[PDB]
Amino acid sequence: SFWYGAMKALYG
Amino acid sequence: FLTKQEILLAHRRFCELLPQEQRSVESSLRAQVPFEQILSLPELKANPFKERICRVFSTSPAKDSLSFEDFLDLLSVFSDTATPDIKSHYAFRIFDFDDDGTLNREDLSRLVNCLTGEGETRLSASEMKQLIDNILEESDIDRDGTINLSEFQHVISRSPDFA
Ligand SMILES: [Ca+2]
Ligand SMILES: [Ca+2]
Ligand SMILES: [Ca+2]
Repeated sequence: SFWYGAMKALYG
Repeated sequence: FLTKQEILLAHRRFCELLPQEQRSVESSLRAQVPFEQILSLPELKANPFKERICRVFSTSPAKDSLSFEDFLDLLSVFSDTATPDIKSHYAFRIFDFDDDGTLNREDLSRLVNCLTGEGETRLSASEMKQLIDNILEESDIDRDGTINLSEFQHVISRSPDFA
């Protein structure tokens, strides 16, 4: 899931 | 979203960014810290979207500085207590590169480029087209070519918890 990775990059 | 300890700690850190002459409480609450000083903070320095994050949380019309209140807003959204709804709402604003209210192919291309790096390791033209087509296939419910907020919040809510 592309969106999981993008949210993890932003909020992780 | 922030405790009193977090707010008081935020004010002390914010004040360390100001010239000595602007460190009184009243001066500090009027101060506008340029992005250059904000982008070096440990909370932001390693973030791939730091430049977009500054822009989104700025309340000055020139969108080129952060006040103390803007800085508390940023911390509030990035805190562990912020709800999934608020995180996906601000994520949408961050990913909306041209600030027109929808994520299009250009927005998605800039988002992918942020994730990989400016270039070497950059995606090729064909790799980018195939990735964007797949992202749109899963997210763009009305098939108009763009992803609006409700489409975005829906797709995020169906994804695993990035916790
Ligand atoms: Ca545009
Ligand atoms: Ca846009
Ligand atoms: Ca759409």
